[PDB]
This record gives sequence, structure tokens and C-alpha cells, in this order.
Amino acid sequence: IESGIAHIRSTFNNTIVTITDTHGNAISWSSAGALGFRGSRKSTPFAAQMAAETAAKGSIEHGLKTLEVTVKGPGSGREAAIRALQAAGLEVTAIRDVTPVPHNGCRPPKRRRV
RNA sequence: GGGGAACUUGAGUGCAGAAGAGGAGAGUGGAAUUCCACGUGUAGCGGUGAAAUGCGUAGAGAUGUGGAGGAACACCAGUGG
Repeated sequence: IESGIAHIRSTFNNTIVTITDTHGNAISWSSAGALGFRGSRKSTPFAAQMAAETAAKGSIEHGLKTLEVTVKGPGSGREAAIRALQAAGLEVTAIRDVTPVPHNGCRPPKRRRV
């Protein structure tokens, strides 16, 4: 194939990266536990460095070149996929910070020390 | 203190304005959470000081559309009303 977009979710634990179609259909995906970062090493920028490259190898298997990266969530891997996937020979076109922003939503859980 | 009579600053009324998340009522949306239907897609995601229980080859998580349903009403937001 030729074109697709790239979803990245970089939470406090995981850096989950999927390469999907432009109209939302998956091709390849990986994360830190997919490579073998077993513990709480999953949030490191080295983990998103390794995880984005392995998913991009499945894109070369399907030959798509153009990307469209949507960053979702607070973490550390939002810079690493820019460092990885641009160096992966793939065309990074647009970068969004689409965190799903609630207006008020539902009430969050308690603070961790109450 | 009581009675009789006046004055208009106290307080009130008219009139002319201006501000407002003041209350009560019936209705209205918009993101977001989950739930479920399904496509696409594979080995884990989930979580911590560390890790496990829980969830997962019966196809999760991520992702695309669609559906129900509730409650909360970002931005404006300010020793601001």
C-alpha cells in the first residue's frame, strides 16, 4: 500500500504505537512490552525509540510512505517518535497533540495520599 | 415620657437607567468516560516504590464508524459577579 496514519499513545506506563490506514484500519503496531521492556522501563524515551522502529518495519512490509502522527496522552515518547520515524525514512506530515480533553466529564479518582 | 401642629436629611414610594453563575420550572445541545454492534488488526495490554491479582487466542489493548445511557457542565475564570 501507499498511505496511512500513525497513532501514538504515550501514557505514564506505555508507549503504544499503531500504524493504521488514513480511514482507520490497522497495519502494524508495537510497544515496550512488545519488545521486552518488562518493568517500569516502558515510559523511557529509549523504549519509544525502539518500539516505533519495529512497527515501522511492518510499514516497509506494506510499502506505505506517508504518515500523519497523532500524539495522545502525557508521557515522554512524543519526541521519540519524531526522532525515530523521521529517521525511519517515512514521511511525517502532520503532528497533532490530540489528547481527549474532557470538558468536565466524570469525576477523577482520589489523590494518592488521602 | 404624653398630647397638638410644622420641616425633610433617616427610612420608604414614583420616575429614568445600569449590572448580574440570585431562585423555581419544562425543554435543548457539545466534547469525554464506559458499555455494546462491527470492520481493521496481533500478544499481550493493565498497573506500581517494585510487582502481582485482575483482562486476553473465546481475539483484549490501540484504532474506524454506528448505538444506548447517565452524570459532570472545559475554554471564558479574575482577592471577578
